[PDB]
Amino acid sequence: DTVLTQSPALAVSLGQRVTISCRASKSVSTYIHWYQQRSGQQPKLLIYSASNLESGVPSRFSGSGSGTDFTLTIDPVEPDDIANYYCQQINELPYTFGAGTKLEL
Amino acid sequence: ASIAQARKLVEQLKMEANIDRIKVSKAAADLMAYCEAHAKEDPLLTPVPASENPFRE
Amino acid sequence: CTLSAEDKAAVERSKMIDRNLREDGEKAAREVKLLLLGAGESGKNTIVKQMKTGIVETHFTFKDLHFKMFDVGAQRSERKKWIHCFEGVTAIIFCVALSDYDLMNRMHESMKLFDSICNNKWFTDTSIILFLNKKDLFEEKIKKSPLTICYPEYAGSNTYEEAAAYIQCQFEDLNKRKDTKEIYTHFTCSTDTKNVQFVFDAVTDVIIKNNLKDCGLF
Amino acid sequence: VQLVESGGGLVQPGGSRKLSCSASGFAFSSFGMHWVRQAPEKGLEWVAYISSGSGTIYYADTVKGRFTISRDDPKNTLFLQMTSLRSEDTAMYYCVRSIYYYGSSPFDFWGQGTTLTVSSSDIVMTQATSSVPVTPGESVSISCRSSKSLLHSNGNTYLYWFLQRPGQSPQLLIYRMSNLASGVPDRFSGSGSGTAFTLTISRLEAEDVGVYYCMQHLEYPLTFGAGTKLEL
Amino acid sequence: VPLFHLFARLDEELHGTFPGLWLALMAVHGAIFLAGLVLNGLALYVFCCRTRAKTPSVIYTINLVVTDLLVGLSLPTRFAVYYGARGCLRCAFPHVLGYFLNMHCSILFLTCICVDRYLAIVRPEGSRRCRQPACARAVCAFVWLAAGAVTLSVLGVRVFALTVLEFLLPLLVISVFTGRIMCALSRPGLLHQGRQRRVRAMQLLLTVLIIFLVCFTPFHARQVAVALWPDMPHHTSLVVYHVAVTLSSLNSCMDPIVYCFVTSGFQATVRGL
Amino acid sequence: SQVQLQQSGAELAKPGSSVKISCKASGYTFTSYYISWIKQTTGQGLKYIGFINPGSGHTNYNEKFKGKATLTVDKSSSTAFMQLSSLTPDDSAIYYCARGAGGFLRIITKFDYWGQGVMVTV
Amino acid sequence: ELDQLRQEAEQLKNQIRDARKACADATLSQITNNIDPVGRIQMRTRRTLRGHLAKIYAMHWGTDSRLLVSASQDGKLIIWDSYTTNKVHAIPLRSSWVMTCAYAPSGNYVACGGLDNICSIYNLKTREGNVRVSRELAGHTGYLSCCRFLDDNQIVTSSGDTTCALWDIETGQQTTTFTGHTGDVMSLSLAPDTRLFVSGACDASAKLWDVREGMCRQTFTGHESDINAICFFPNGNAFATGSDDATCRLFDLRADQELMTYSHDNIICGITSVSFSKSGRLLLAGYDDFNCNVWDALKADRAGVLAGHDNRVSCLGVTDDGMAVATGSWDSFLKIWN
Repeated sequence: DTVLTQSPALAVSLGQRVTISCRASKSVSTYIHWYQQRSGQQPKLLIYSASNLESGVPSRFSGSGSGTDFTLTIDPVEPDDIANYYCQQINELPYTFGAGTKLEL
Repeated sequence: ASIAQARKLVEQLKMEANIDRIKVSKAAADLMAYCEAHAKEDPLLTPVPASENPFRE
Repeated sequence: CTLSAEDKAAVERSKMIDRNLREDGEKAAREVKLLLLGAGESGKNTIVKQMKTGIVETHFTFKDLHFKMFDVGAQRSERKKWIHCFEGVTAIIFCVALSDYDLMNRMHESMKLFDSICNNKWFTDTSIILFLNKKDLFEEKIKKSPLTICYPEYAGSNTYEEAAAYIQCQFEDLNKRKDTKEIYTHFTCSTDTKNVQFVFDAVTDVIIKNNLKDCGLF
Repeated sequence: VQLVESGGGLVQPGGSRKLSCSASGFAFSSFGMHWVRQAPEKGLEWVAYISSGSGTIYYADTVKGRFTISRDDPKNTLFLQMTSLRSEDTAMYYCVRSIYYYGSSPFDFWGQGTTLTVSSSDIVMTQATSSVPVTPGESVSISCRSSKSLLHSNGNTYLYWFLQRPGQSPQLLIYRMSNLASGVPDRFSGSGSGTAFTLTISRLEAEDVGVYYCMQHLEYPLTFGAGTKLEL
Repeated sequence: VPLFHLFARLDEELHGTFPGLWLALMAVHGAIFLAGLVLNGLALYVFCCRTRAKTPSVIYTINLVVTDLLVGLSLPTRFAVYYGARGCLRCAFPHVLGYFLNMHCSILFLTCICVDRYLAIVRPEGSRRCRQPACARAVCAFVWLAAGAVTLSVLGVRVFALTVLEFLLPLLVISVFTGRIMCALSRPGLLHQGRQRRVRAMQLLLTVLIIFLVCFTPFHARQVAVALWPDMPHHTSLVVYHVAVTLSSLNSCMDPIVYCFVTSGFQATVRGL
Repeated sequence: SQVQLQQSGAELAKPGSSVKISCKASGYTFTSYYISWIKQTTGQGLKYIGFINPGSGHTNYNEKFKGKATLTVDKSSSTAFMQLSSLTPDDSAIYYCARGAGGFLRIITKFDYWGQGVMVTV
Repeated sequence: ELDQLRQEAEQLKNQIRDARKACADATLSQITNNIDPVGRIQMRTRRTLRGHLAKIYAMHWGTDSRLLVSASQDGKLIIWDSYTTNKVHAIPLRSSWVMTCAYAPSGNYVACGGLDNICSIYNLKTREGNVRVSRELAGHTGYLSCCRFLDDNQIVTSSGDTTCALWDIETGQQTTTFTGHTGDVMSLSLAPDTRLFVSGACDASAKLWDVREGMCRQTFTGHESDINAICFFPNGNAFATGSDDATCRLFDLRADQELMTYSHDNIICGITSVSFSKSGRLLLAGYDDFNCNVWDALKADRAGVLAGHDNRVSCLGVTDDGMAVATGSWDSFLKIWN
């Protein structure tokens, strides 16, 4: 079982690039999804396979990294961008989510 | 030893040297005439219809 | 239908004829055929004498096997014209006189005949059951007469133990189809009762070898 | 070649009997066999047939059920076992050989026959004449009329002509519409077309006295012809 | 639940538990295609038109190799279906019905080949089934229609019946006829001249029994080791089955090598042309 | 219509009881995508419950929740049914169901769209 | 003096060659170049008479063009009906080495012969119903190659001891012995008038003999190897020899020389049978390369290939009415082609 660790809540300012790292127990290569979850809403999909975007979402948020430790960069922050971000390991069948990060002014 | 074989061979040969012969042009004409005269009745050459051919598989 | 009564009875007669013919073929299909092929009356007559016109057929039985030996050497014609009738024979029983080595040389004429028979178009897989003839006359005629009269190249002594082995060895050297043939050689004795036994032994190995080829093991 | 019969005699109705044909002088195993009866005053009537090797077997409908037939090739005998005899079985039973191949002549030899006495959808062939008094030296024509055309798709019209001299067994005269049987003189001939058939005799002598029978063979010979008698 | 439901479930059950193993078996199946398509085609080409002999063994091997070709072609069909048409379980019947020509109809074909060898070598029958290709066609159609009678069963909507009837019984009659041929080819009294092909026949007949005891035994042993002895986990139940299907399909590549390619009578046709 | 995964409403739970959760899919062929279940809790993050193929019927569970949750699918109305037995106070969570696409190098690649969430309080 | 006789023989041979080349004024090719070709003839296997268990070595058609006899190494002389498939007689031979057979013109008798040097004459039309050996003619010091029937009483045979022999069957003695061949005679064919007949031998030559006079009448050379088959033209003034060098050569009798040679570069095997059609336009030749070839008489281009035999075609037979041909090969099946 690959336990996934995530960066904690990081303070951010308006019009500033931010980057948040999620770590893994074992090598995942490029097999981690990245999700956002709004305040009190359904968690929606942001990044699949840690490097690609779908359904014409804006290109302001993108994942990066290979192997074990991954990152995602969002530039800049938005009023609707204050969300809980999550990483899914997929290579091993029991999938595990990340700890979670919160963005605040 | 073999003088009898030699003499019968030479008498057979001079018998063979005194036989009347016709020209090859006349012989070819006769062969062509015979072939073209009987060409109308030839189930091998001109295929007859299957009604009067006894081999019906 | 569209068949008259006589036509139906004729078809019935034809079916009976076919059944009887198939029965006759299956009867004369488990027998063994052996083309006996001597060389200038070497030992063929003695061979057919010690067991039990044109072609001569000898029929005998040994241990639940019917043999049919076709002594064909009394033909005296062009051998290239009727030798294809014997294609499919089980084996070929040759007969070379060991005593004919000092008699241009009759033993050498036996070698030419074996060259034309072993290296043949039809006989490409029919094994030769080669029969080396009388050794008693060879034994007495080797004490004084050397083997060098028939053999210009022989770096061996006059003892018949290796002299006869040379003749058997070089006779087997005339084969050009070593991967498909098998020349079985035997040294026939006049009082030996193993002559027909060796023929039965060599036929059973040929039948087995022909059986393995059909199944695909060999 | 000779065929003889054993059995017959006087028998009570409803009983049983066995008839034996002994054949000597030919290959019995390659010949089909027929039993053909004849009443003391009537003509020949078919009874039974067994092929070579007993592959096929056929009976007359008047006896189908109470008669059985068999052959013994190693003992070259022909058996007819007859049960439940009635008053219509008083007859002399000829035993006939017949071999069927291309160009063969069936019914070529008829056996002697033994008389049997008791105590008390067919191609019918009709003969017009029944008694024709002709002197020797003249020409005799005998006509036979069938029910259907005997010509087959093979091209041969299966009809046979037989002659029975007074006293002994009948002989085959004409087989398969004017193919002459072996041993008869060349005076006889056959002709016809379709259902009408004629037999011709150019010259007849004193020993050509008897009763002439027809026969069909398109279907199995369940029928015969009421014979025409020649007398002087 | 039908058996082939469980088979289609097990086909993608290891995907996710052992994905690297799944791609390893992808590669192994592709290699079996590569080594068993051209080999079977060459054997058919050298065995149908290149040979002018009509005896039971040749036709027996011809039908054995056409079922080999069909099971080879159906081998990358289950994988293509499971990778392009995910779902479609009772929909995709031929992907499992490739078992009609492996662990079925290719065991009886070897069995009848072995009994043909027994009938033709030592001949303890007299008529040898009257020889002729007619009896060969009859036996071939018999086994073709008898494999249907057991493939329709077992996997009906029974597991130990297939092992006891279709694996233990053909192996018993194969091992009892190969053992009889070994005694017949080693009788004392045979000539010491043919003991080079009479011992290659011994080696080429014991080899095909070992291949039977390697290719087809681990699948049938497992299929009775799950119902009778259920003390084994699903992890071992899944990796053993998925590895004992390639061993069962390894017979496809090893079928014309032992039955068509080592036959020196017909090997020279390939090497000479 | 666009692809959607409708869920049942909020349900009340008691200890020592059982619950059913139903998901219905629309806008796509149900048998060509796997249906997966996830558990979301207020204290910790989310725990993946399992998944199942609607057509093949191959069910896979998490080792923590193996035997606790039972998965069924009825294809007549395209409904995925998740059954929980012996409900515990710590099992009060929100259950989600998600559509998964069958990839090549892995069994599943994309958990694209989820449901609205079924909240269960014990 | 032997040398004087040799000089006389060579002078006579030179005179014969000069006379033959003086008679040769126009070849057949120039004369028959004007006529239209036959064209492609595609034949169909109308029948397939199966039931032998060995290689068929000869066959002959009856005069009714329906029955045909066939001989093979199993020792069976089978008389097929060819309109149907069913057999008529299956005669078991005393010696199974048979390489010839003949159907008598009357149809009453059949003949066979081979390596036993004995011509066995069987009587078909008999009262006992089984075929019996009517006669067993012996006196040939070599294998019989091709025996043919002159009539119901006289039969001409050709043997492997460089001789032919006209026998009277009832007496059983050799009525006439034709000799003068330096090689084994391999095939035989009589004229339509049944007064003269030709025999081809292994000395690369054919000979016209007069069966009534008893001496050789003509000798034709021009082959490079043995002649294995020879058949008269239906006119009776020509014949065609098929030899072992893939050549069928047509000789004519009043010209005493060759007329045409049917040589093709794509065939290297021998010829085992040669026969004509009824009008003589066609020339069927059963070859050694497992199929027969149908050439042209006045032309030379082939008109068809009768492929369909698994072994070499060993005998050809064309019916007297010219309805169909029949090939018998070394596989156990005869085939009627039309």
